[PDB]
Amino acid sequence: ATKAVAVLKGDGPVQGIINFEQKESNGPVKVWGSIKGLTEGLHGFHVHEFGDNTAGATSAGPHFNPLSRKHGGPKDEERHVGDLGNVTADKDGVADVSIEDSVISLSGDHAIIGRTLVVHEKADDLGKGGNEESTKTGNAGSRLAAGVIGIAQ
Amino acid sequence: ATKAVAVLKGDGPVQGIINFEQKESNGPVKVWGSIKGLTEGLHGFHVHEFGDNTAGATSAGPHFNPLSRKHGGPKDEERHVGDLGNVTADKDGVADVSIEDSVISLSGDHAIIGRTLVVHEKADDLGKGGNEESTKTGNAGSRLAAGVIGIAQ
Repeated sequence: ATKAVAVLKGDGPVQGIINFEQKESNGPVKVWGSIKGLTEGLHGFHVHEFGDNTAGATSAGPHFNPLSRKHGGPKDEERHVGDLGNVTADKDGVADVSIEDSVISLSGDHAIIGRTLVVHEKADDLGKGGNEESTKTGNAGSRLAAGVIGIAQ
Repeated sequence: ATKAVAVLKGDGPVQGIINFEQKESNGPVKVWGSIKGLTEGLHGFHVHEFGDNTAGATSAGPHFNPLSRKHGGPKDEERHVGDLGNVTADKDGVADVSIEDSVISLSGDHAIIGRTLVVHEKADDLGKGGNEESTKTGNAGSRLAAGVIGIAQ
């Protein structure tokens, strides 16, 4: 029933399109698409609380974390709602995404419609990097590309 | 209060930032901001049903019309939910937007959050254009700039 999409865009080579689908409001959200222009390896993949309020915004903005948990991996009970972990780019810089998440939703309090999907500069350390910043952002670094999550055809 | 924001982006010089605010969930939505890079005169200003599912999309898709009405002006009872009429650009090509609307909402089943705000090539004829396309789109023409309506800080 509920379907959504984010077009990932930035001031750079990184671009992609990520689809969200959730057949029942109690069910998982299937997340699939691909991102190109990435450096080989892992890149943080997070939902941030707000849409851009400026042209050519560089900041990622706060993580989507309505329950005020510490940053973790998507498998962890202790995590932000928006903690979707890492996408993996191949040697050509293409990252094909195919995950399922039961913490994000496309409806209700934890709805990510109207929020921002961001692929990050560096790998998300999943809260296990051993410093204060690890429990906030996973040390994923800067926003390479982002898109507001919108309703999809 | 519910707040939203759309960053209107295009290929040409047309760009803008439009804010939405709704003090009461059954009250009017305040729409304000500014658009620049426009030709002097009236430009169609509509909420469309879907967010882009492609990079560099040139088409504004279907109008957001969940109640299946005919196209009209914002003051008409016969209108789409997304029929916000026209904005007016001065001789410097800048349109100061200051609207209030009681058909659109930022919440509920027919919330515009996650939909696309689009500024169009030419004036909306408000359904009074004298052909079939008039009662569908108001003949406002191509999309000049667009943005997904996201949640605002």
